Amino acid sequence: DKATIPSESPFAAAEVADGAIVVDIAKMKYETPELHVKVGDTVTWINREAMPHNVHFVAGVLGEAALKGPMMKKEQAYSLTFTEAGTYDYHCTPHPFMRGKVVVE
Ligand SMILES: [Cu+2]
Repeated sequence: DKATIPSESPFAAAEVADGAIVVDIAKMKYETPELHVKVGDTVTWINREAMPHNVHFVAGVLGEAALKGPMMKKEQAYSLTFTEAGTYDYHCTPHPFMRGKVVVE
């Protein structure tokens, strides 16, 4: 698989690690819709609004199966550690017009 999941459950925004590469979600948008990180980096999305959101990668892009992350409520977070270079598109399952990508280099 090209990503590791540190926590299968969402966790509190206060529990996000110190060296965290944060993407905020607010106003029905991923605030950094094109993020560039390097191999081995953990990206953490934090939902800043009351409407629940997640990140969903379809099958074949991070692994054989789709990775449909858990719904994050307000001030909850979810992390993915990327282990292989490439461009990984994602969207929000209930809100497919919300789209972003992680370019791992
Ligand atoms: Cu959403």
